[PDB]
Amino acid sequence: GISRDSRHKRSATGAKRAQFRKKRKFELGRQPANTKIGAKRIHSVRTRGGNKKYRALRIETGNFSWASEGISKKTRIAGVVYHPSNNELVRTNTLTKAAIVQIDATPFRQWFEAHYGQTLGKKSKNAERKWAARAASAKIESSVESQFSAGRLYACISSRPGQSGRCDGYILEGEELAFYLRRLTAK
Amino acid sequence: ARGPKKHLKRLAAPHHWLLDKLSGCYAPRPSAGPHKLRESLPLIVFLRNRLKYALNGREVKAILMQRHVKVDGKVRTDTTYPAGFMDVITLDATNENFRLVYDVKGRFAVHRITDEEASYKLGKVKKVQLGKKGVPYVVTHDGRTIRYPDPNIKVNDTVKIDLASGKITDFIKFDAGKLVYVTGGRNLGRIGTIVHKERHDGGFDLVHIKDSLDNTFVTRLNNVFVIGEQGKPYISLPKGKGIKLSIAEERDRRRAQQ
Amino acid sequence: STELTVQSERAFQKQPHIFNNPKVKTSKRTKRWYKNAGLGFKTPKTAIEGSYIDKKCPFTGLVSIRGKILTGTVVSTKMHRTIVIRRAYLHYIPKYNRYEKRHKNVPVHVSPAFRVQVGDIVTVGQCRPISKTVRFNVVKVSAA
Amino acid sequence: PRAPRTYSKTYSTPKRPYESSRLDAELKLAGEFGLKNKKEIYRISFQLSKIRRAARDLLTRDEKDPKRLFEGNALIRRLVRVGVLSEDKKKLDYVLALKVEDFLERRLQTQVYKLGLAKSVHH
RNA sequence: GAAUUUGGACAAACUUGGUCAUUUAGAGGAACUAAAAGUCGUAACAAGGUUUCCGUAGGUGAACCUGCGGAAGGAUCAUU
RNA sequence: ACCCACUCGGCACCUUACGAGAAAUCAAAGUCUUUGGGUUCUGGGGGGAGUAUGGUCGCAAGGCUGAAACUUAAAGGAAUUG
RNA sequence: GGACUUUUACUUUGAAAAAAUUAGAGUGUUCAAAGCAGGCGUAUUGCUCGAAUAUAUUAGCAUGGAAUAAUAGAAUAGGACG
RNA sequence: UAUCUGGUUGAUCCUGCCAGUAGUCAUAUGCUUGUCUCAAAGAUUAAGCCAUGCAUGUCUAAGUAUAAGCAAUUUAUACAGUGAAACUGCGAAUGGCUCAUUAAAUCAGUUAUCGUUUAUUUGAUAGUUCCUUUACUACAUGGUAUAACUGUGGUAAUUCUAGAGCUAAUACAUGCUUAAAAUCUCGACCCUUUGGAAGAGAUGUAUUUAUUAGAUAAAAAAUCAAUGUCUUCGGACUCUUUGAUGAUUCAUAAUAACUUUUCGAAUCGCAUGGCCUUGUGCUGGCGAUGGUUCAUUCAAAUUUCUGCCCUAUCAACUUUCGAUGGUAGGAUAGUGGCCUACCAUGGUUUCAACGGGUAACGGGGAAUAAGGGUUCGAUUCCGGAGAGGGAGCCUGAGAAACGGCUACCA
Ligand SMILES: [Mg+2]
Ligand SMILES: [Mg+2]
Ligand SMILES: [Mg+2]
Ligand SMILES: [Mg+2]
Ligand SMILES: [Mg+2]
Ligand SMILES: [Mg+2]
Ligand SMILES: [Mg+2]
Ligand SMILES: [Mg+2]
Ligand SMILES: [Mg+2]
Ligand SMILES: [Mg+2]
Ligand SMILES: [Mg+2]
Ligand SMILES: [Mg+2]
Ligand SMILES: [Mg+2]
Ligand SMILES: [Mg+2]
Ligand SMILES: [Mg+2]
Ligand SMILES: [Mg+2]
Ligand SMILES: [Mg+2]
Ligand SMILES: [Mg+2]
Ligand SMILES: [Mg+2]
Ligand SMILES: [Mg+2]
Ligand SMILES: [Mg+2]
Ligand SMILES: [Mg+2]
Ligand SMILES: [Mg+2]
Ligand SMILES: [Mg+2]
Ligand SMILES: [Mg+2]
Ligand SMILES: [Mg+2]
Repeated sequence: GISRDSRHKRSATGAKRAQFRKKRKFELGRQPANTKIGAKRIHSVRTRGGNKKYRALRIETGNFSWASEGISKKTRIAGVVYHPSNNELVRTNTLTKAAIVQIDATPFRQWFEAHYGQTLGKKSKNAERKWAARAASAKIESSVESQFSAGRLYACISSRPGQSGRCDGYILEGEELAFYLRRLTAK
Repeated sequence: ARGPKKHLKRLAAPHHWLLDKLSGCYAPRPSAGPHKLRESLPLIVFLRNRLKYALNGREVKAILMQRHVKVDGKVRTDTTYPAGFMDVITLDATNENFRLVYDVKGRFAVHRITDEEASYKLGKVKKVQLGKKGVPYVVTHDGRTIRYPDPNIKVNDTVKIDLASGKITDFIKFDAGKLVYVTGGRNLGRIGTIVHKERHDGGFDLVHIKDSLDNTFVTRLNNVFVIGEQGKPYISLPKGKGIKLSIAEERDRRRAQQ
Repeated sequence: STELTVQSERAFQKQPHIFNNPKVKTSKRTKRWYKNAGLGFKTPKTAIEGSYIDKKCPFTGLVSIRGKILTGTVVSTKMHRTIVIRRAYLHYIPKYNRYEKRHKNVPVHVSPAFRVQVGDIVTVGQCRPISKTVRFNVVKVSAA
Repeated sequence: PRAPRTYSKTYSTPKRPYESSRLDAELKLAGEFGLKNKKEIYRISFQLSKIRRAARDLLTRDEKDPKRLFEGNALIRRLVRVGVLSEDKKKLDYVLALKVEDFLERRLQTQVYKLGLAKSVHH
């Protein structure tokens, strides 16, 4: 099948090699997952020395992490909006590592209300003292704040769906978000 | 290729087993164990050729299945079980205990030891790391893992092993002046009173080694086994005491007694 | 040199697992990670205060220097972050009791922490396979 | 399979087959010492060459060289034990030119004739 | 959960053209060979009876012949 | 412009061999079994044969490059006596 | 641990260059090719020496020398000590 | 063991070459042949094709036996003696054979994995899991099928199998039971403002993601932000805690989560002992097998530097569609143009690229050698490749396996 050897294509001098040591198993390869959205269907694939791998297809949700507050939530994945490797991945909504995606962002909104409770966009005594102690944290960043009102946050898939079977990422923030924003608006 | 090999041809075994090149196509392949393949006694060689207790390979097998031979306090009833440097080969019957020590020529010699001190072994620590749940441990030259060691124990040291429990009784730091043993290299089988070592950052730390007769020589760090302080050792040295007596005076010495 | 307009790639370039928290504010707005390669090799000040990424940099990257150390003469700077050095040597032919001039070209990765031009003498350090043909990384420049 | 069995040749024929100065000398050695072939003389001269080769390689080395003395003593003793070399000539310089029939006369062929009880080498 | 089936990668095998070594063809054409006695002349070896030879060109049954330029391996180390 | 002595460079000649060579001869063809100053090119029995073949240059004549199969103890460099 | 560090070729010494094979130490195959055995006692209980050593170009590593042969620096001084 | 001799002439000074001479783990052949030891042997041409018969199976005290098998019971009315068959577990990836392919390829010496997998050995190493976890519950141990077997058949034929009926597991598939202590979260309420609470949940390991610690060449002061364990709230201020490498984002630990959810023993043989509130009550040894992770060992994969025969009647090659590098991603057990998208135009070469030939597997080595060398190495050891030619793949730790399977070609 697919091989990862180098006995094929030419050496640095440009010389064509002879066919020696026909394909061995330890140097095989497999097809991509090409993971789509919705109707979770994950197949397990056996690998060298056992240690079977997860080949995710059609994944529904994923564990997304907010680095600023150090929290992670399992949220629905909306779609793919930008991909450095290939634009066709975006049109087919295929999820790979380092893919810019949109998430529903609902669990963060409830968490933010449950943790600071000030507002997004725009009772007991235990409640305010925790919120009062957790002060100077409701002014995180303007651009990400406007995304919550839309109900669609921005994230980057930091996991490998074809390898581990999980689609996990983090919410874009800081100045890397601005880099992705300008490319999206460049149309 | 295509998988691990399960045979060891003759003329391919380590030369220190002293197996005759004729009389058989194959030599005993050591099993996987606490020691490497080339640095291995294995018992069928030791119980048949060294001690002459057994003549054939079948009656080598019979001895072990009666649970007579035990290695390091464990029976280890394996025909080709790998025995390595200073593994206490003890026999409950015949009330004899053997320790594996290199002779002057680098071969394994029979070293009968008293029962009182045949209940421990020295181990050269290879690596010191942290286990799971933050539990430090050390690995000796025979693969043993000992948890919660002394913090001052570092790499290249030698540790005495209780040989009844996994805990340690004593250790020796790897410093200049300590009594050392040559395990491997060209000078294999010598005791050499370490003097100085050269750092050689990047690889292959070296060390200078001086014999009791002031005969100095150099060997890699991987081949030196510290076995105590200068003078009194922690183990009973075999005959010869690791002097590398020259061939010219070897005939003179053997001519004295004839 | 010229900092090569670091953010002209189609993807965002950053040192992995190096977080610059927007919540707090301090000097050196972007945190930079660097390491000393060892073997008596000093990390140039260009890497400490630079803005490049160079995943394969020996000072600010995920590669490590280990193995053979070689010295060579630069003959090519045309590629991007890759140079070719020339390693001249004499091969002995015992029959004629005398020698033979020979050379070997070595493709080697070069970090933006070094500015190399053709004719320089640089020493290189072995690393894991970087490309189809590159297995070395420039660690010191000893010419001009 | 098993290790090969080591075997070696123990004689060498002369380069010139028909030379009268050597042809009659060969019949001389085989004459009064009862030998059935020239290979007996050919055999003896083979390690006679080997002995000289070892001795020549020893004299090239420097004096007091441990290798010169060690195999020098072994070679000088081993021929003295056989008796082809007299005790007086123990200098490693008289072994080079010992003789061609010195080895041959030490054979059991001659000893039975030397020490009576045979009254002829052919008997 | 079998048959069956969509798309894909690996890709045997086959057809069509380009490029890589050994064998048919002698109906043929023009070189060496081997040679106890062939034929025609007599080209070279002596000033070989026109010195020889080289290059180039032309001619001729065959060696060869001629022009031009060159050489001495010539038959001249030499005409104050 | 001649004469004498000397000198630097050059075309040559005369004598001799301590030297070389296979001799003929050679102040270079010497300083080479006492075998090494630097460097370029060419040769490996005589023929087949500067032929065959493939390139390449030329308008052409041909030049440059350049084998094999096969054949076989048989012409001189040099001197000597007739 | 600290900042500097002119780079080479060359040569000494040391570690590594599997076993068998090569040279070679000792030794009963009756000699020898071989083989690594064996030898020694009151032979009733048993004791013990061996199964060496050398060679192994080139490349890599460590190390001393620094003659020989290269290499770089201070010349419209942006040179050194400070 | 640094040696030569014959052959051009009437006679000669002389690399010629021819011939002679010696050796060959260099073959073949001819003639001849008494003994002892030792021993290569369908390599060369055809990695051409093969009848036939063999060359991989395997069990203990310790996985499963109602043989409608064999003997004796009297230790047993459930079983435990032997044991065909079959299920299960390992093995069959070793060995052995050959040298076709292969010319920076293999291979040799020498490096790295801080760039990976590793069945088997060996040492360590799971108190945490009844899930709305106060009746959901068997935890003195729970569910199903099925082989072997009985019976009914199909064909000329295969180590072909169908239908009907049982029965087991270390088969398959579920599944709980063992202390605490401590820390975090939420949080009733008194209500203080200096603030404390009842109560609930989580905190093993395995996967994935994000963040944090993993420091350390020297010594003293200024106050601002609030005191910060204890206060004479003046502030004494220390104890605070950190391993390894030449080098790390290393080991390890901490937080938030995630997982279609891994492991955390429903297994087997022998001995049967102590304690009482004498109940088939509670404790209790020697083992075997299995199991997550770590280390070890047997390995594997990739990889550093240098080194290979002959040819220019091969001088330029590579990049159409990968050729060289960058970024990102997929894939792999992993690095890597290994593959994909985009980008740049690179990379090798008279120090002989690229191409072509090899009656080329490479080495350890063999023959002959004064010294330098020449020729050979299919072949007893090491590494590589192959099972008629290619390709593809299941199982398994390990095969692109061929005495394993599928397809095409012959
Ligand atoms: Mg074995
Ligand atoms: Mg005529
Ligand atoms: Mg006539
Ligand atoms: Mg004439
Ligand atoms: Mg003139
Ligand atoms: Mg010739
Ligand atoms: Mg010729
Ligand atoms: Mg003749
Ligand atoms: Mg003449
Ligand atoms: Mg050097
Ligand atoms: Mg000669
Ligand atoms: Mg003549
Ligand atoms: Mg004649
Ligand atoms: Mg000649
Ligand atoms: Mg001849
Ligand atoms: Mg095999
Ligand atoms: Mg062949
Ligand atoms: Mg274990
Ligand atoms: Mg990549
Ligand atoms: Mg790339
Ligand atoms: Mg071949
Ligand atoms: Mg082999
Ligand atoms: Mg194969
Ligand atoms: Mg066949
Ligand atoms: Mg196959
Ligand atoms: Mg077969």
